[PDB]
Amino acid sequence: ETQQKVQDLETRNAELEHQLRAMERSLEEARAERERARAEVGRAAQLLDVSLFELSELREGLARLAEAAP
Amino acid sequence: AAEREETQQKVQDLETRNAELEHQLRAMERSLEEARAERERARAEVGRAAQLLDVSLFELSELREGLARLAEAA
Amino acid sequence: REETQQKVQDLETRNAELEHQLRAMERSLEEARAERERARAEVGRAAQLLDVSLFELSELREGLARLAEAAP
Amino acid sequence: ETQQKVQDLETRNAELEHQLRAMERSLEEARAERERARAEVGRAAQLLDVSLFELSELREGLARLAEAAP
Repeated sequence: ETQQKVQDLETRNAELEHQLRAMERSLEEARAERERARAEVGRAAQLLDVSLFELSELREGLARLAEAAP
Repeated sequence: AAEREETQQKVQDLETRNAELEHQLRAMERSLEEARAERERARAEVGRAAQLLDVSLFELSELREGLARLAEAA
Repeated sequence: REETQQKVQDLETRNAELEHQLRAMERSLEEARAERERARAEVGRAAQLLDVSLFELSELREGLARLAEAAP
Repeated sequence: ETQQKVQDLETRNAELEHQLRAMERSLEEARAERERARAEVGRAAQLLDVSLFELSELREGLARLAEAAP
């Protein structure tokens, strides 16, 4: 019955090891979701980047028009 | 009299084809004036809209950049 | 008696001038209207393009909105 | 044999405990981070909502003086 103490700790362990394997899966999921979201964000930035440049050429267009003479 | 008659005519004629040619200009000119007028407006209007757009786009790049920082953040 | 045969060959001159000035002016006004029509069309093309670009930005917007709400 | 299998687990366990309160913590960090990132994202959407509407008016403005034939 301190071959019992032993028994008890062989079980604390297994459950500490069962729990930790629960947290690893949970962490791994968070990192995954994070990557996938950050990338969706970078995709918006890239899109925006391109489409803002075109919006500028358009602005420059209008300005040339406004300041032409006679 | 005999025909000096018929060129004091040829003046008063030319006098009214003139008078006329004048009344037509003072109408062309007024029409030019409303072209120039209208143009000047319309162009100012466009320029104002461009200038507005610029402010609105520079604001949009601060934003691309922010989103960019967010995506890249480690 | 020739005394105003000057005022004829005279008006022969300030008329052919006014004719020239008028068909000029009339030519100015024509290319005024042409410029106008071209400039407006350029403005309409810009507007059209803008709108297509705005419609695109709204989908982008809804996207980001969706990502914000997205609760996992 | 025994006094020693217990000596082993007193640490091996007491170690696994810290290495769990660790994850638990690094996962609370992960979550606090997701909510802060999605909020920034939502703020972008919102800025963007308001600034698009103004862009449309600019637009309609432009359309108006293209059709302004009279």
